[PDB]
Amino acid sequence: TRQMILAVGQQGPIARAETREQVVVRLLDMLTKAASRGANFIVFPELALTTFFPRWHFTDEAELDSFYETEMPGPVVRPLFEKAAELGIGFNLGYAELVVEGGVKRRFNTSILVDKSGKIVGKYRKIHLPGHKEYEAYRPFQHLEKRYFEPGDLGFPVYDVDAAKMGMFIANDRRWPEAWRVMGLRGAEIICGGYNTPTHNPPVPQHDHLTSFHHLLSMQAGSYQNGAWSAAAGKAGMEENCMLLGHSCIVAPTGEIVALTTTLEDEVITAAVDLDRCRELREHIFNFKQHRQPQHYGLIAEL
Amino acid sequence: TRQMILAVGQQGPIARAETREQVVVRLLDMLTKAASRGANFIVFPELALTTFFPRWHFTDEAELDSFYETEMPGPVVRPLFEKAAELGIGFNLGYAELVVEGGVKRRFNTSILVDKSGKIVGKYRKIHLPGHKEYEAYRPFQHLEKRYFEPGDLGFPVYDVDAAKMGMFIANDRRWPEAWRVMGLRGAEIICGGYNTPTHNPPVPQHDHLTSFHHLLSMQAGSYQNGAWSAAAGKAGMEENCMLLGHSCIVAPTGEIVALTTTLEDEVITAAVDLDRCRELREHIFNFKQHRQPQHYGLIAEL
Amino acid sequence: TRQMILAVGQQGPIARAETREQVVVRLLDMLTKAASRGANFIVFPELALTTFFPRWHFTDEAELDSFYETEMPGPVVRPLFEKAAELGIGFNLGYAELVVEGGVKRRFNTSILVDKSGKIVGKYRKIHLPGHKEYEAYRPFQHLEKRYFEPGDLGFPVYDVDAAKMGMFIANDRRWPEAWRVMGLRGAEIICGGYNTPTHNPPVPQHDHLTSFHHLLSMQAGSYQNGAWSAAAGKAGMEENCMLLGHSCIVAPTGEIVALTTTLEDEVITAAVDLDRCRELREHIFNFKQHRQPQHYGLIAEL
Amino acid sequence: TRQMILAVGQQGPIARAETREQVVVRLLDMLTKAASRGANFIVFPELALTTFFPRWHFTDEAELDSFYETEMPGPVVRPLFEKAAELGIGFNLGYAELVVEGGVKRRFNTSILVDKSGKIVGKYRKIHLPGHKEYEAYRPFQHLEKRYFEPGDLGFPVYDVDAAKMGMFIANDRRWPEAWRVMGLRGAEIICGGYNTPTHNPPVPQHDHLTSFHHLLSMQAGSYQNGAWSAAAGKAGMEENCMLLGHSCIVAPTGEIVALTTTLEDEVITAAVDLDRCRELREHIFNFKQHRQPQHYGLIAEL
Ligand SMILES: CC(C)[C@@H](NC(N)=O)C(=O)O
Ligand SMILES: CC(C)[C@@H](NC(N)=O)C(=O)O
Ligand SMILES: CC(C)[C@@H](NC(N)=O)C(=O)O
Ligand SMILES: CC(C)[C@@H](NC(N)=O)C(=O)O
Repeated sequence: TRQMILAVGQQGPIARAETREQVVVRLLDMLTKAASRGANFIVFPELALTTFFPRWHFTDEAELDSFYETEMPGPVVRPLFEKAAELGIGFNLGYAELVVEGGVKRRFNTSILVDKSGKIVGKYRKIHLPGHKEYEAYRPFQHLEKRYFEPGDLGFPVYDVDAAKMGMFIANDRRWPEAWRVMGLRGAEIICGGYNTPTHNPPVPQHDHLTSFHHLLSMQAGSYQNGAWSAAAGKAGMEENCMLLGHSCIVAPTGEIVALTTTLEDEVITAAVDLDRCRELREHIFNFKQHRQPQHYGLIAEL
Repeated sequence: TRQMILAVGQQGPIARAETREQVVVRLLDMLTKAASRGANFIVFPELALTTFFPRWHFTDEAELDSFYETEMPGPVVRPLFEKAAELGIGFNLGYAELVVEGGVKRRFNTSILVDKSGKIVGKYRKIHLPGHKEYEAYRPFQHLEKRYFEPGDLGFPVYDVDAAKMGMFIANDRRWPEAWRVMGLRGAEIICGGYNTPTHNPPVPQHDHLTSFHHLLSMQAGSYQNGAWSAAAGKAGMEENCMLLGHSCIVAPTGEIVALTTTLEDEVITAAVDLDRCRELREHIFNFKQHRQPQHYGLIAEL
Repeated sequence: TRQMILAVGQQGPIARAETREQVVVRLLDMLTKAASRGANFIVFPELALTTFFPRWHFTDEAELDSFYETEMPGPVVRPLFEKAAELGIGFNLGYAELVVEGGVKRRFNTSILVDKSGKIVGKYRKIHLPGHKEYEAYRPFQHLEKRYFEPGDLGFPVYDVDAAKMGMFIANDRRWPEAWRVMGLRGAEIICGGYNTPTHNPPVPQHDHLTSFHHLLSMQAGSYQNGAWSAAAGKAGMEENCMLLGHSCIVAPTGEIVALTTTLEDEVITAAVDLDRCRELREHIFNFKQHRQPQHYGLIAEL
Repeated sequence: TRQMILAVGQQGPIARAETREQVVVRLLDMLTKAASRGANFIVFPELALTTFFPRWHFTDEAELDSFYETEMPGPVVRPLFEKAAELGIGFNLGYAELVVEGGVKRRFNTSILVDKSGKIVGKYRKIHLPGHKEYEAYRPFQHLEKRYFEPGDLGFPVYDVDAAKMGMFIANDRRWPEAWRVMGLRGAEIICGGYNTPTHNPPVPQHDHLTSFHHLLSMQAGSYQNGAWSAAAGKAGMEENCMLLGHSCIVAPTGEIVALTTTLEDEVITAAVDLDRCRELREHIFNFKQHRQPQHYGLIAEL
C-alpha cells in the first residue's frame, strides 16, 4: 500500500567534552523508542556525533580533525547500525567527513541514508555552506562552515531506500528552492535532513524572533511545491553557550506540519506516511511535465 | 529614494455582463483611495477588467473574444491611466490580451506595470497556466486557461518602475519557485501580481480547506527566499456562482505578511515599503553570489 | 514519570444508512492501530456512532430517536469497550444520549471518558449548543442542535483517568474560553473532545475559508492559556452532501500543535504526552493563584 | 459613523536617560504620520514615556519615582494632546502613574484613551502584573512589576471614544481570556493596548523561540472569540541591553491579522476599521445572549 511510519530523532545539546560513545547511547535510545512506536525510518540531526564545532576558530589542526569521522561506521558508531538492522529501522545520520584524496584532506558536512537492513544506501554532502570563512570578531560565536567544509560534490541525489525515494538536505540547504526542486525533479517522495540553527544570528539579529518561522516556512514551502513528505531533525537547546533552534518536524506533501517537537532535548516524533499522497500534488496542481516551462528557467542554472 | 507606500486593490466579483466602464469606476475608486492614504503604487487582480471567463466552455469565438483587450488602454480604460498620472500612483493591471499577427490570433493572460506618470513601463504574460485542456462534464465550473491562453513569451522580466525594481507574476505563477527565482536573480525588490483562485478544486477537493494556506505559504516563501517585498491582489467573492479566494496581501522580504484583506469585496490595503530592507536577506543568508552553486541546478533548466 | 501516548481517531463520513455495527468496526480498527503505536488513550469525534443527524429537520419522532443511544455500552458498542480493556487503551466517545426522567425525554449531545480498563470514568453533556431551533429555509443544510439537544447539566467536570486529569469539551465548546477556564481552574492536564464542523456556514459564509484557522486558533489558545495538553477529533469529509472539516489535532500546553491529520478519512495520529509539561505555564506565566484577580471577573458569571 | 482608520505607533527602545521631551518628539512624529495616512486613532505602547524600568532592582525611591507621571498631561506631554486635537486623531498612551493620597503613594501601570479632540475619555490600570516580587540574582534582567505597581482598581472598563466602543488592556493582560471577555461583555468594538515583552524569559527560557507565537496567538484568539477589532503596540528593540518583542499588530474581529510591523524601531501601521464587522461574530457564532450559559461559569469569578 506504500505506507510507512517516519520518525525524527531530535537531539538535545552535545557538549564539547561529550564522547561519541555517549552520543551513540542517546541515538540508540531514540532509535529504539521510534521502533517501538512503529517507525521504519528515523531522521537524526546534522553533525549528530559531536558538538557544533564550527562555532569556534581552531589553530590546532589535530584538534579540528578530532571532530571528523574517518570511517562510517567505526567501532563506536557500529552499534547504531547493528540496532537499526535488528529492529528494522533505517536512518539518516549527519556527521563531519574527513577523506584524503590525491594529497588533499577533504572535509565535508555529510549525511547518509541507511536502510532497515543497516546498509548504507546513499550519501550526500552539504552544498549550501552558510556562515563565513574567516574569524569574525563582532560575532558572539562563529559559524565557520565555509572554513571547515567544502561544498558537496555529489549534487542532490535521490535514492531508493526500502521502496521509498528519499532525497537528502543538510540544514541551510532547506532554505534554497533549488535543492528541493532538483530532488523534486528526481522524483523524491521524502526529503529529509537535520540542522544546527542558532536562534541568534550576528549578521542580522533583527530576524532572531523569526528563527522558527523561517525554518518552518522553508520546510512547508519545500514540501508543498514539490509534493514531497519532509522531515527536519535539529540539535537544539543551549549547546556550549549557544541556543539552538528546536521545532524539529515532519511535513506532508501538502506542506501541512504533521508532527512537531516541543522540547529542546532528545525527542522522538513520528507520523504515518503514505507515499501515494504525493500524487495529490505531483499529478495535479504541480504536475511538472504538464505545467513547467523550463525554456524560461535558464537563468537559475547560469554560472 | 528608497522609500514608498505600496497598495493592493482587491476586487470583489465582476459579473459576466458587468461592463469595463463599470469596472473602471471601481478601479478608479480604489486607486483614488490608495493615493489618499499615501500609496504611490497599487496592484490590481489578474484579469481585472472582466469576469473570470475561463470557467466556461466556449463554443463561439466572438463571445470568447469579447473578454479580451485589443488595445491598452482603449477609450474605456484610459481614465484609469489619466487618474494614475494625476495622483502620482502607478499600478499593475491584469487583463486578457488578444493580438492579431498576420491574420493569426494570439491570446495571453497579461499584466502590465504603469508608473506614477501613467506610462506603461513593462509587460508580463502568464507562463504557468493551471487547469485542464478539454471540457470536463463533472466539474461545477471549468478552468480552461490552457485553451484560452498561450504560455507567456516574455519570460520573467524585472522592470524599473519609479526607482523600484519590480517583477510580475500572475496567479498560478506564485506557486512556482522558478518564477520567483528568475526575478530574484534579476534583482527584483518588489514581486507582485493578482489572482482568481476558486476555494474549491474539482480534481482535488481534499485541499479546499487549505486554499488560504497554500496561497499565503507561496507568497511568504517566495518573498523570504528571494528577499523581495511582494503583493498579491485577488478578485474574490461569489463570482458567477464560484467562490473565489480573498486574503489579498502585502509581504515583507522576510516573508512576514504586513497587510491582509478580510472582506471578499473591493478592498484596499497599504504598507510602507523600504526598498533597502531587501538587503537583510540578499546581502546575508541569501547572498546569491556568495552561497549559490548553480553548477548543480542544471536539472531545473532541462527541457 | 507521568508520561503517556495520546491518540486521536479522526473519522471519515458516516452515512445515514451506515449501521452502528459498521461504525464500531471502524472505531475498533483505529483503536487497535493506536494501541500498536503505543497509545494509552484515544479521542474519538462528537456523535461518533451515526451521521450528523442535526442537519435534517425531522417530523417523525421515532426516526429522530433512532440516532440516540439508550444504553452505553449496548451490545453493539460493547466490543469497543472490551477491546479498550484488552489493549489497555482508554478513550473518549461522543454520542447522542436519550434518557427519560420524570416523564421527560431528555436529549443530550454527550461524551464519555473510559479508562484503560474499559471502565467509564466520567460523562459530559454539551453545554454550548450551536445552530438554531427552528427549520431555516435559507440554509442549504440545517444545524438543529438547539432543537435536538438541551444544554448539558453536568457543568465542565475534570476526571481522574488513569492518573491523568482530563476535561471534556464537545465541538462548539472549544470556541468558548469559559469552558476551557473552568476545567483549567479544576486542574485539567488534558482537555479533549471531538467535532462536526461543516466548512460552510450559512449564516456567515464569508468566514468559510477560515474554518480551519478558527478551529486551530481555538485549540491552540485554549491549551496555551490554561497550560493544558489538548486534542480534537473531528468527523470529516463529504458526509451526506455536507463537507466536514478535518485537521484533527493534538496540542501541547504551550499551544504548539504536535500532531495534525491531513486526510478527510478515518485517521489516527499520536503524540507523546508529559503531564508535567503543564507546569511550564501553570507554575509561571499562568500561575493562576499568583496572577489572577477574580474580584474583577464577576461580569463573566452574571446571569 | 461606523468606519474609521486605526493606527499603531510601535516604539523602538527608550534609553534610561532619554527625556520625556525626546520621547514626545518621537510620539508626535508617529501621530502626525498616522494622521497623514487617514488614521483617526493611534495606539502607543505600555509605559511609552520611559525606558522599561521594572527591569532593575531599585533601592532609592526618588530614582524610582522619577519614572512616574504625577500629572497627565504635564507641560512636557501636553504638545502630544494639542497635536492630536489639531489633526483629529485620538490615542492610547501608556505610562507609570504615581498618585499621592493623604500622604500615601499609589503606583499603577496605566493607559488612557484620548479622543480626536485631545480629551481624556477613559483610564485603565493594569490588573495582571507579570514577573516576580523579590530580587532574583540569576536573572540578566528583572521584572519587578509586582513591586513597583499595585493591581489596577478600575476593572476592565469600555469607553466611548469618538463613536467607537473601546476597551484597554496592558501588556500581560492580553494573555488572560478574562480581561477580553469582561470587555467583550461590555460591548467593546475595539480592544487595544501596548506591551514590553522581552524575547527572553529567565524562568522559562524554553519558550523564548515562541515569544512572537504566544503574543500573536493571544491577540488573534481574543479578537475572534469576542468579535472585536484589536491592536497591540509594542516597544521593541535592544533596550538597555534587553531585547524586546516587535510584531506590533492590528487584528480583525475574526482574529485575522490585518497589519503587522517588521522592524524593531518606531513604526506606524494602519488598517481600515468597520465597527459593524463585529456583528459577524457577535450576532452569530458568538451571539453571547443566545449561546452562553453563565450559570456554569461561576468558578471563574470565585476568589
Ligand atoms: C546558521 C543558520 C542560518 C544555518 N545553520 C546551518 N547549520 O546550516 C541554517 O540555515 O540553518
Ligand atoms: C485554479 C487555481 C489553482 C489557480 N488560479 C489561477 N487563476 O491561476 C491558482 O494557482 O491560483
Ligand atoms: C456549526 C459549527 C460552528 C459548530 N459545530 C458543532 N458540531 O458544534 C462548531 O463550533 O464546530
Ligand atoms: C514579561 C512578559 C511575559 C509580559 N510583559 C509585560 N510588560 O507585561 C507580557 O505578558 O508581555
